[PDB]
Amino acid sequence: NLMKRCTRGFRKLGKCTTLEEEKCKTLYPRGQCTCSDSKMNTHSCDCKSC
Repeated sequence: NLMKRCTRGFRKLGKCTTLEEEKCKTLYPRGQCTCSDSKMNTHSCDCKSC
């Protein structure tokens, strides 16, 4: 278990943008993966606590 594929090096954009949530979904077949952002214009995935 553990270690999935959270982000492909942190490179998503558009405040939890669709293309971002899609990046994590279409590319990563996880159950705990999705769109994750802090408070900027760029964010990434969080399928794995990284």
